[PDB]
Amino acid sequence: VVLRVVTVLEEPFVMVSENVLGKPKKYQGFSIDVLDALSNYLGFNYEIYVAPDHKYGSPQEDGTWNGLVGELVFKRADIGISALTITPDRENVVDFTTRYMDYSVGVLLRRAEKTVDMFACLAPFDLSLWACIAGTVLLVGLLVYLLNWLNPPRLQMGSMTSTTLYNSMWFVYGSFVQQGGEVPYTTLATRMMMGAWWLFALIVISSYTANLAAFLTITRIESSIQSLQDLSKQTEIPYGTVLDSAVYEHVRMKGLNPFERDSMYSQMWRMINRSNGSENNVLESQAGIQKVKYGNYAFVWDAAVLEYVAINDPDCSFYTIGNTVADRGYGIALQHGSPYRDVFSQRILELQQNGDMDILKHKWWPKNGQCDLYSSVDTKQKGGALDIKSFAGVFCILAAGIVLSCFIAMLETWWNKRKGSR
Amino acid sequence: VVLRVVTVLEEPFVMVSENVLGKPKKYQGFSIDVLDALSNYLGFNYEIYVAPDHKYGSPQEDGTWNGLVGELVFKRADIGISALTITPDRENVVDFTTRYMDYSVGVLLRRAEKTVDMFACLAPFDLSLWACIAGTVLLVGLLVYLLNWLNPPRLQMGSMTSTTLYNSMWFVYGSFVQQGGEVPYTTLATRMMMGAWWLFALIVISSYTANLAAFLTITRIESSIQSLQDLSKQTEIPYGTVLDSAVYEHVRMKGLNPFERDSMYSQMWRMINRSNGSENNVLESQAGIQKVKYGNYAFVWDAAVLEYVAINDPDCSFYTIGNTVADRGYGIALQHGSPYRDVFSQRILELQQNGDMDILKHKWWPKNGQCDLYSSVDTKQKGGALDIKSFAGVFCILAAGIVLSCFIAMLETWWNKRKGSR
Amino acid sequence: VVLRVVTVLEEPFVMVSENVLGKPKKYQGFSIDVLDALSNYLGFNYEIYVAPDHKYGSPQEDGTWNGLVGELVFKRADIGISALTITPDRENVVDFTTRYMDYSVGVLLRRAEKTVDMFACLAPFDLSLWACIAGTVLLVGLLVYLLNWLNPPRLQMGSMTSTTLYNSMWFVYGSFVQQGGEVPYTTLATRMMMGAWWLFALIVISSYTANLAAFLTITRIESSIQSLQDLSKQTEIPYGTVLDSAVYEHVRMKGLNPFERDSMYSQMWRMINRSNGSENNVLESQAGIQKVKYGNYAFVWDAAVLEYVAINDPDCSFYTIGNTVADRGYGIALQHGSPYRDVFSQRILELQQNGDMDILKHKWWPKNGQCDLYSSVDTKQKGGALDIKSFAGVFCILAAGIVLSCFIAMLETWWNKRKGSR
Amino acid sequence: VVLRVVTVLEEPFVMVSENVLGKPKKYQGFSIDVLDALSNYLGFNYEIYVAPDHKYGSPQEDGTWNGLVGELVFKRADIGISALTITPDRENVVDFTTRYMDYSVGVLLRRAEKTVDMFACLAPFDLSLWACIAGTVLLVGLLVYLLNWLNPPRLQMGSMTSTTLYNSMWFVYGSFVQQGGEVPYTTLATRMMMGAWWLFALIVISSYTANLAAFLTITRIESSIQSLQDLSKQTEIPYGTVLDSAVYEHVRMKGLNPFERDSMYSQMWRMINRSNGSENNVLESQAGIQKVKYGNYAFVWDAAVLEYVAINDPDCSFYTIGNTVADRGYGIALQHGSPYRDVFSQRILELQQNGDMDILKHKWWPKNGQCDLYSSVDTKQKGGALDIKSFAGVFCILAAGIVLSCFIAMLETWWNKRKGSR
Repeated sequence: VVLRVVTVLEEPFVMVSENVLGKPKKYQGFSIDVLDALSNYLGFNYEIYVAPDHKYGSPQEDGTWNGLVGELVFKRADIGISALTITPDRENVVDFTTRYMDYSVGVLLRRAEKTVDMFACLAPFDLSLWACIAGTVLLVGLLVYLLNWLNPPRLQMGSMTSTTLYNSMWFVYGSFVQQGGEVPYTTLATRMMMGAWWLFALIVISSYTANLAAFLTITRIESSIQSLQDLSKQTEIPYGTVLDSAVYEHVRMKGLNPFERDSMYSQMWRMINRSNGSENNVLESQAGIQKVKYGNYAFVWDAAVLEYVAINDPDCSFYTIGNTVADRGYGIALQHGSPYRDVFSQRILELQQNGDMDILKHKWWPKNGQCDLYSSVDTKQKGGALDIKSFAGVFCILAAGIVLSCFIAMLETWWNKRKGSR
Repeated sequence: VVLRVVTVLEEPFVMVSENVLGKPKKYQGFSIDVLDALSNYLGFNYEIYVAPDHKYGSPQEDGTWNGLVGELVFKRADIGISALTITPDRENVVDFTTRYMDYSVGVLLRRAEKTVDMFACLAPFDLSLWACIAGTVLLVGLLVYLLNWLNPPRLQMGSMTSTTLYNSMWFVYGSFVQQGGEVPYTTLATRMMMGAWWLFALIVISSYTANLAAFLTITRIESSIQSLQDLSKQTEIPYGTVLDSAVYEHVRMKGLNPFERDSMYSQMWRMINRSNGSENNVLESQAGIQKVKYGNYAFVWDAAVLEYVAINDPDCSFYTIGNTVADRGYGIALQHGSPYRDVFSQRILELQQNGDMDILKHKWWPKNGQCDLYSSVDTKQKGGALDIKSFAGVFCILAAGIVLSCFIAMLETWWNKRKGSR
Repeated sequence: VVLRVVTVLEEPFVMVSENVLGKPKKYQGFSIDVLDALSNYLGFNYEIYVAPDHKYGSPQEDGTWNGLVGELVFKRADIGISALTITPDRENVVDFTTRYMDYSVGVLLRRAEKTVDMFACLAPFDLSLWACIAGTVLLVGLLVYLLNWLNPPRLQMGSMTSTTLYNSMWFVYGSFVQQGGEVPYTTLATRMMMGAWWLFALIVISSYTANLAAFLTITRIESSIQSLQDLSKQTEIPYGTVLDSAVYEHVRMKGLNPFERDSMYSQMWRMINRSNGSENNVLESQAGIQKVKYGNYAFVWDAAVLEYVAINDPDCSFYTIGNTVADRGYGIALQHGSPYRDVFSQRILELQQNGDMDILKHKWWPKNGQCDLYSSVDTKQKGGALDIKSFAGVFCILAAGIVLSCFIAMLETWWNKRKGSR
Repeated sequence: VVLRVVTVLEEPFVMVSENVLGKPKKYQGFSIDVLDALSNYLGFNYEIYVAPDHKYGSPQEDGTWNGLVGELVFKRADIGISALTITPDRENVVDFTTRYMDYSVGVLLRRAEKTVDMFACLAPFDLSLWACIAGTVLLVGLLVYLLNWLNPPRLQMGSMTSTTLYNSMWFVYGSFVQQGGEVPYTTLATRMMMGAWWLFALIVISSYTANLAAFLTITRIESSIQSLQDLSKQTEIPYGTVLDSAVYEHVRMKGLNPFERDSMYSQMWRMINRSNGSENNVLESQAGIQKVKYGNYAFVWDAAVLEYVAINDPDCSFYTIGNTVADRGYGIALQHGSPYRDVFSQRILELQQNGDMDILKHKWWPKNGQCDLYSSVDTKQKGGALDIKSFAGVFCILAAGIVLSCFIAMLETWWNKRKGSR
């Protein structure tokens, strides 16, 4: 048996890899691997040639088709295999096998260095717990003050050991922060209160040290943006696609429908459509990829392609997010009424369900390698010292207290100049 | 136009909707909704009947086929629709439409919460060790007074600075909790004693801070069960499936793969195969589900079914997880060479392209479900701060000390109402 | 082509798979997989039977051979394949192929090394570092005392605040353990001294807390005892082998040579030979394995067999050591002058260099599984809480200080008979 | 008896040792010692000549064998012995003996300076952050006095009832380092500022303890370069091999064969094959060794050769690592059908199992080498305690304060011997 195959060049599905007299002598790629795995079982010989316009094709105004589909409609080639997308407008004129790989829409994003968070000091306790602690300090100072009046100590006559609220609360704060000398309160009530206060304070400060020790070990390669929803919700990074591409038309026709209400699609179209699409789109996939590599941009394209580029960019400078996608799958096209639809399909099924196809897929999309596709940090950082940019928040907390001491010292003489009441 | 449809009664896909004289008269389901969405465009009415042996079908030893597949091979019906998974042995005897819904092996699990322990401050030391420490405090506080009996310093006569029976405890406590200030001991025996007590206290406090920090830093385990690649690693929960099922055979096939790097399937098989599979497997899906409900068990089945179970459980007690087990999907099957195959595939694709298949799917797997189906907060716990409700034990220890020292009014305010006077 | 194969039953190399009509008609195993990999490429048919005495054989007193080698010498079978070990006295009568897998002598042990230890909290600093710290404390107290002689401050004559050597040393210690009151040193020199001492003290106590936290965090992971030599250095765990086995003779022959560059084999033999071998050894491999499983014992045997037992023990209660061994290997024996020697050796080399043999090897010796084969510890830890057994050392340090306070209170009764006065 | 021997020079297997009339009279090396250990038993003498093209090369495109093999194929010599490695290309045309030594792909590396670093306590904070903290102390100590100048307490002026210029620093420092006693300030602004300072102090000290603990716990993991898996998983040190070598071909085969389900060899190939392999690779083994010795490079070759280099390197500058490798080994090769194959194989096995081969091998790879060649990291325990040599920085920080205060005490002896008063 002899078969003539039409293809379109696209990495990593179909590439030329040897040339003689300027003509392609060898093809390779995942779709070529599928074709060869079919040939080695069914025994057919194949001759591959490249479609002249390098387009998949569209229904012409006369009802014909151009491109690879055209080459099938005119029956100039027997079988067409490439990064086709199974769609019913195409199947209306040519047959398709069962899909051998699921299609998906992905985005390519440049990696970035870890941000310097400003308030690493506040992290160990939830931002409401500090309000609970400050309120507990105040309430314990009030409880100490009422305690000293419900049951009073016995004291030196006229001594300031009859501690006013101000002096009573000072001991509660100072003892909380592990400062100050002997607590002057001798009575069993006040001691029994202060010793449990000391136990609370020491447990709080241990827990602070212990949980700061945990952010200083968790902080690793985990931080990333990992969904289309997030990309559609943020606005700092512009995103787009190739103009008039099937991806463009897909995202458009998803987003324009007002009865579809997953707003991610409409937010994507609302970004893409700006200035007739000229704001965020590019003429070519390579231009988009380079714009991502050397600018603030993200490129929306075939997830399989972008994952292949991210795996085979030697810098690991890109990262990418994956998505579960239906309605589309790569497959093999045939002339309408061709019998091999009922010959290839069962072998494609055997390959998928035996797991044999997983070898051919791994051969081009390796499960592990140099580049961790779903992680985006300065991965060289095992750990580090605390920088001035980092610990800034605590110098701010101090400078705020300093400001409040300057305010009070300045104000106390607007008090002192009240009425002459020295 | 009239077409004869064979079906198999199966959860969501095909279920009864009307009964007369105790017998079913009509059917409903997601597959029924797809069949009607086709019929209302193509205009054909249909007959439906349940296959006489109530199973999808299998090849006989004579090479014929039983079940609904048998009913298609013998041309007893025009069209077959059910949860009929596409497989190559079936495509060798019947023709399949393009797959309209994706297959997936999933698991049903009972919830167990991510909430922090009520008393997480107790964790660093065993409840018996806290008792030993408290007793050691009380011992040192008694010993210090028996030591001070033999060895009085040449104190000033009648000075309040004398080592009273009472303050001896208060110094040993306030020193242990790192707050005591100066200790008025000058003889060698008791400077020795307090110095060794300060060493013991500092070592205890450091070990508390350290093993709280380690108990916090151990936090990774919240991520331990979120996919089959993770469920295949744990061993606390045994998992299994229905015996003689296509799911069991699939687990067997992928587990016996000589070269698959995804050892997940091998670790599944290493548990499922125990005692010829009789240890962990069940004969009924409802038996599996309710064994998970009433005991420590995990049921492995079609994720499409298990998500419906998780949605419709009136207690919302379950959650479910399902990996990207692709390369299979549900399809409508037809007799060899039936011309409706291409027109059906055409319209099924047009339905998926429009998103009409998403709208239909939402009728049976509502995305905005009545209750949570997947999470008990996300991985955020593997990166969270110390919330109020995690610390609450320490506020109870403080509240207990407050309430005790307030109840010291019921000792001392009553008593000093009766000791003569205030 | 038809060839007659003799084998000997041994797991997992050669095993029966069904007692068809009560006879061992069907066979399975690693060497059966090798035999099939040969047969499928070379096309020869084969027949298998089991040697009558289930022994490999020995050179008889008449110069004949019994066992499988006998069955080759008598030309009763064409091929001998088993867990047979290539040796030159065997090669003296039958030819061997290239060895397809390297032999090894290994040891099987139950999991051991309970994680309970008493000086756990003393470990963060090296044993000499505590001597350095206590020396630095003493030297700093001496340097403070000599510093205070060069110039005195504006003291108060005869006041209790005066700083002799004894008070100076006490201030230095109490300020180190963070229990000191106000330091009375006003002079710029002695202030600068105490302030640098305070900075040293904070850095010591922080480093202690940090390294104790690290040791608690990382302990229990690494395990210990993973070498045959060091397992032969100790004697608390008895070890042995099957009497008169090839392992026994091998260890004897190694150990009895005093000119060997390592005494370790003599240290093995001087254990194995005890009570004429009856002290340790066992009659059967299964009896050895059970004696290990239910007693304090270790069994020395074919490492691949012990590894297969450890892998297939459902409890995974054993662990084993993958000792590097040479000079021996498993191979295929043949009648002298058989032409298949070259054909088999050629195909074995092809299978080895291609890596195809590793597919057959991993099928029986899985490189990964639900448990680690080399981890040896009885972990016993899930909560990580500290207990009375572990923290014992610090109560001992306190009890030693208590003892010395008691002895000093007693001692201030012996001088005190004789002081002149108190 | 005489047999002609042919060899290829390769250290340390075969080298020249004497020359007469410009022709090689004697040879030396481990393979020469094996050849002599055979000859002295079998009694045959030999003449050794070097093969004219000095390579093991694969056969010509016409199927004739060049190289050391060709001299056997054409029966030009009787025995071939060299670093010739048994491979399936060769036993098809010549007869191999059992391999007398195992083959192994190894790597040569240069060991580190063992990091004599005193910064172990400087690590938690950046070297500029310590300057910022010191400046912040000096500011707070100056501000406290410029605050106290505005508003004093209602107490006697000109005495310690008002804040002194000097003690302000001593309170701010001693409160920062927790040894502060009781701060004497009682006005609102100064209790406010000291309270904020105590909060800043606690936050700083806790962050120091935490990030020391994180630096210690991120250390005591990441020092693991001890195997080809570790060296291939890392990407910080580049590695390469000699082109046109069986080592490169082996890395190519294991890297491209998809059934090698271990990532190690794939990531080896992905490093070595940079820039068409022209980037990392070399044309000479000496060039590799020198590139390791004088640059950041690792050289992949025969572990026997690299370990011989590591042993003989007079500087002890190298270290070496080698994988547990099989499927190849060095062997003695003979003319096809030569009868001596059996007698040689027998005697080689006798030498191996007697341990005579260990004694011979020790002549060229001595165990008691002049250098430590087997680890890139310390042999300390799995946890690692803090030590004198790591803490030495803090004892230097203390020594600086000692020396400074000892100097100040000797300046003071001018001031009061020069005023005549304190």
